[PDB]
Amino acid sequence: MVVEHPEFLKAGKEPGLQIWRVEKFDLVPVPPNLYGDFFTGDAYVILKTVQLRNGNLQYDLHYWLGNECSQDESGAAAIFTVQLDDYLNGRAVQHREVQGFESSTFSGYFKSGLKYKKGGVASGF
Amino acid sequence: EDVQALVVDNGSGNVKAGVAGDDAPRSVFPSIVGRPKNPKDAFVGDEAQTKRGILTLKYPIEHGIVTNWDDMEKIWHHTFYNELRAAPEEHPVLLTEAPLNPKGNRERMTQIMFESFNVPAMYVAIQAVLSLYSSGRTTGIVLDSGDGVSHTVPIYEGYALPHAIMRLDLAGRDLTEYLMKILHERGYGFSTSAEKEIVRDIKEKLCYIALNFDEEMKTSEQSSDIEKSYELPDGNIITVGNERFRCPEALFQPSFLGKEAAGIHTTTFNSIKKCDVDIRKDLYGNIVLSGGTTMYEGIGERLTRDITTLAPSTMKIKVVAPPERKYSVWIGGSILSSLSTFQQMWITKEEYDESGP
Ligand SMILES: Nc1ncnc2c1ncn2[C@@H]1O[C@H](COP(=O)(O)OP(=O)(O)OP(=O)(O)O)[C@@H](O)[C@H]1O
Ligand SMILES: [Ca+2]
Ligand SMILES: [Ca+2]
Ligand SMILES: [Ca+2]
Repeated sequence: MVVEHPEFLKAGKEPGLQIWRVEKFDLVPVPPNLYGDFFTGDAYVILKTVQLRNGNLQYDLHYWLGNECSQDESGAAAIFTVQLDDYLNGRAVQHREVQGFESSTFSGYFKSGLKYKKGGVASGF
Repeated sequence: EDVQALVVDNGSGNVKAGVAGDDAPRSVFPSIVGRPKNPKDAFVGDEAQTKRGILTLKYPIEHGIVTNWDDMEKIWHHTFYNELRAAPEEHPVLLTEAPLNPKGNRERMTQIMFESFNVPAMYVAIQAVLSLYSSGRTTGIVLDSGDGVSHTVPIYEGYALPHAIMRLDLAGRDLTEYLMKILHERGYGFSTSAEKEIVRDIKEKLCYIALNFDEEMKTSEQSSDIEKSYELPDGNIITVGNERFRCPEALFQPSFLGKEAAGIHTTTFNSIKKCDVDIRKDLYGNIVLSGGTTMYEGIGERLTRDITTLAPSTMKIKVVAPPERKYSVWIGGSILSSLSTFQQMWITKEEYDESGP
């Protein structure tokens, strides 16, 4: 029984960029107006879907860890990344991103730049 | 529908147990069952140790593998009732297992949970995988060293690579026993089971891993500063010198113990080499320590040197020593069993019974 989450049903259906925040052991969409501004107290999962010439979709999954995110948040971000990859039949390539040391590919998803801000959602622990 | 999972991490030396969502196990007790030497039928954990005079003590888990099922069931009963005060038949349960645990073993544990304890749902997790998740990673190699066994476990995009897992029969109890042995140099004759517990605590309090063993032997001989003291239960003081770093040196030089085995640095390297060349950089860059025997001061620094020496010079060696790593298996289980998706991961009792079974 492949593991499903309601957000998994929305994931990777069209080319684009989707960002979720870990909140209390769940995967919650980030409001699109706030894309690119990451709370240093939180952990996030990011799916970039690209349309390939052959017609198929390419998937890159990144989990981003803020410098003050709690251990439940970073652990859940890692696990939800695995589960979303599995839901995509294993086809996604997974990437760990740490605040201030992100890959150039990840940074490049944000036109107006990758930024950080203070705060974050309360720890589940 | 509203129900919190129990998380049980089964070790050779200690059981760690508690409730999903807690940041640490609230129940930690020795994995020991005592039964009358000659006429309960059985006693568990801390209480068994207080009745050693009239009980024969046994360890139901040997090198991470459950090997005495009747006594293991006593441990699980103690866990649910005495420690947690939980009805196992009313909670999902996450149980952990050793890397490379045979499927037949996993099945017996499953049969006991569903048919002895009537658990409504259960999930079995590999210990090293839970530790990696607790560190916020999906790819890396976990070095998990406990009381009875050490494993090196390469994990890629969430899953262990079975062909690359190493088992090493060398862990904390061997180190405790080695310290008991070398303390004879200074006139101590620790040998009883009770004395072993005392020496275990000495080891934990005073030992450390040298950055370079030969250089540490040299420097420690030049003065008495190496010497550090420990207050015994009877109020006497013991002083320990170079035994402080010679004891855990056996992790790197198992010949100290009369073992032919490779040390933990060599084993980690060999485990990485079993994986295809294209993923090794992510393993070398994410060597994650787990378990009580990884708690020695100096371990990260020493492993970094020694693995760097063995590995290709193009690799980027990073040894990660999380401060909570002692119970990172249990913590990873607490996180996993708290997720909104956990209910889709488990096996239900009805499914098991109709499989069947
Ligand atoms: N601070 C410390 N320094 C050194 N060793 C320690 C420390 N704390 C605990 N240990 C050792 O760790 C061991 C217990 O670790 P752990 O609970 O991870 O093992 P386990 O799960 O019972 O065993 P295994 O994983 O081998 O089946 C004991 O040998 C103990 O003495
Ligand atoms: Ca947070
Ligand atoms: Ca994949
Ligand atoms: Ca263990």
